[PDB]
Amino acid sequence: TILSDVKALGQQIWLDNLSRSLVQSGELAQMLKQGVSGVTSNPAIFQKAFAGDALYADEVAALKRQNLSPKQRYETMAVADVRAACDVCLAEHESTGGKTGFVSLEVSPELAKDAQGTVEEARRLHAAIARKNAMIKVPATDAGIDALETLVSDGISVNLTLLFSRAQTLKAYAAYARGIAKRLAAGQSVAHIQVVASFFISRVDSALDATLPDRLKGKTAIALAKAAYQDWEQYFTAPEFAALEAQGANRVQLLWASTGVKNPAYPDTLYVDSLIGVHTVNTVPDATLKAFIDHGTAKATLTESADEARARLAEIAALGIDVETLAARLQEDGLKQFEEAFEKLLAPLV
Repeated sequence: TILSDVKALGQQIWLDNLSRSLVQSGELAQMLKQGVSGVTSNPAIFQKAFAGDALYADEVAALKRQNLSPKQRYETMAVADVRAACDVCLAEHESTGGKTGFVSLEVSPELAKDAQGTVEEARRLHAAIARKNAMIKVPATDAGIDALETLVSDGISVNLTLLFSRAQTLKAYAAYARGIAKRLAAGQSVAHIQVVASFFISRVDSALDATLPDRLKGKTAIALAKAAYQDWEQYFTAPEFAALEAQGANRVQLLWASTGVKNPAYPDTLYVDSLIGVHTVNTVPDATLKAFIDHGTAKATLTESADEARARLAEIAALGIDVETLAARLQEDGLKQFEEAFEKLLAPLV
C-alpha cells in the first residue's frame, strides 16, 4: 500500500471526484481501504456526474414534479451524495480525532465576488449536509477570504480553492487566524475547525510551458508549490500563530489540486511523486490515483531542493513572466469554467 507510505510521510491522499455511483458501488469505501482519506468535488465534477450517472434518473423525475428551482434540484441531489460520502469517510475521520476524512462541496460559482452571499450559502449548505466531516468549498477571491474569516468564526470547516498565488494564500491564512482569534475571544471551541488551502498545480504548467525554454518546461508549478510550502512553515510557526495553536487551534493545511498530468511528455505521477511532505493533502483524479498505486513513488520530495525551486522562480521572473498576474488570470479562468459547468448542470434540471 503505497498510500500508507505517503501517510507515513505526513501527507493525505484524497479523491478528486464525487458521484452517486462512486459511493453506492462501494468504490469509495474500497479506496479508503487503500489509504485514501477524503474527497473533493467542484461544479465541473458534479456536471459530469449528473450527465453520466444512471442513479440520478429516478430522483430527477421525482424532483421535476416538485415546485423547485433547478438549483434547488441540484442541491438536493448533491447534498445527498455528500452526506453519503461523508458517512463512508466517517470511520477515517473519527480514527484521527476529526483531523481527516473530509468531503468538500463548493458553493455556487455565481457568488465568488459576493462575501455575504457566500457566507449565507455556505451556512445553508453546512446545515443541509449535517455532517461533522463536511467542508464547504469557497474560491479564494478577496470576497472568499472575507467569507472565510466569517465562516471560521462560525465554526465551519472550509476548503478554500482556486489558489494560484503565494500572496493570496498568505492572505487566506491571516483571515483564518482572525476567525480563530474571534472564537477564542468569545470562549468558543476551535479544536474541530479544519481548513485546507487548495493550491492548483497542472494549470500553471499548462499556461506557461509553451512560452518557457526547454530547461524550465514542467518546472514552474512544482517550484511554486515548494515555495508556498515554505511560506506555510513560516506563517504557522510565527509567534502569533503559535499562541493560537497553544489554545487548541489547528493549522490550515496546503492541499495540492489539479495534480492530474495533462502533458503526455511528463510522467503521469509527476505531481503526486514530487509534492509529498508533512501536514499536506493531495487530491487526485481517479486515473492519477490508479497510476500512483500502480507505479508511484513515496519519498519526502516537497522539502527537497528548495533552493533550486527558488532559483527557477527567479529565472522565470527574469524571463518576464509575472506569476502574480498569472495567478489572477488562472483564478478568473477557473471561475468562468466553473460557472459554465454549473449552468450546463442546471439546464436539464429545469
